[PDB]
Amino acid sequence: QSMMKAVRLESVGNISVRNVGIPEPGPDDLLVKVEACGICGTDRHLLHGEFPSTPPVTLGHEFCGIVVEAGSAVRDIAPGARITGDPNISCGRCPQCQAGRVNLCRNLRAIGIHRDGGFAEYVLVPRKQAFEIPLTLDPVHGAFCEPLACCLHGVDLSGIKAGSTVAILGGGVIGLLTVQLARLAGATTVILSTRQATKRRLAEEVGATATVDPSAGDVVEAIAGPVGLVPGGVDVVIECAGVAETVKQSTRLAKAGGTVVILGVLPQGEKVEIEPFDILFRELRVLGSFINPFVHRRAADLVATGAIEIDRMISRRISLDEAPDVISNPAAAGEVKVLVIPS
Ligand SMILES: [Cl-]
Ligand SMILES: [Zn+2]
Repeated sequence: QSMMKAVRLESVGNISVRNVGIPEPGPDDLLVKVEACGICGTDRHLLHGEFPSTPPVTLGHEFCGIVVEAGSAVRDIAPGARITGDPNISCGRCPQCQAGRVNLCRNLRAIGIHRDGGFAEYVLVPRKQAFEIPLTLDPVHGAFCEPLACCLHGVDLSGIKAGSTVAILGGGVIGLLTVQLARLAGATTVILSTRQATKRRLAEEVGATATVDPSAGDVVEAIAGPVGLVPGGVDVVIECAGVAETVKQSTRLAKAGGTVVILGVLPQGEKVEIEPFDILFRELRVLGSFINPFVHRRAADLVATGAIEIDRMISRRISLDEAPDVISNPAAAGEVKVLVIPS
């Protein structure tokens, strides 16, 4: 019996590396030897039971790798191909799916959450979830397709286009990837707000036209105020931090007729005040953005053509053995994206 290492969430709070069997693909599965799998903030929430999962389960939903076996019914992608996985499996039979809102599937199952995922030497990927990418690519770049796709969906919803002005709240990987996508989509002012000096510097290396530090003063005044960067406000505000203060400020950062996108996850049940008078009289849009419907191929293409800076987003590369400790502890100060490299 051939074995592999895998980072298993045994039950809420209980995570460790175990030896498990190398899985055997069903007729429509690919078996993929993982080249890299990113750690997400969602993985820490999964560990602590703050998002639901189906333990015992191998975590990891931001992965790419080389196909080593194809199921009998797969004629399309052969061993040797590189793929990135879309972890989100929609059912195709519920009212959300039948209306094309596959991200809102009522029966959604996610690789790395309800099914064994990418923090392992090998992972099963149903054919429909596999997106081929070039073999000439850096082996780890494919791991960014999922987070890029989530950000690209948010940028699509925002209406960013040539000449837009944009404020991005939060200096995590989501904020930084959204800086890059804002510029690619045509925004000519892209401002990132974060208290972390290291993240402001990185934002400017990857396309931010300016950055602001919320410690130095009121961000609403610094951006949208009379002597701010963009007096009267920006076209588009994308809240990426999932923090109450910045969700609250987002509408006041937007110009009249502007758009706020809620891309960051604030804790369930937590409440924030809006002013309905202002939303109406300044004709604002407030839009939720959820995961990656119909954007994984575009994201994979952007990675394939080198349109996005990926290397600067990688703060650390770790082994499977190191993953449980990194996931069990809070994100480090200079952490952008940690990649788990199974070998
Ligand atoms: Cl962020
Ligand atoms: Zn469905």
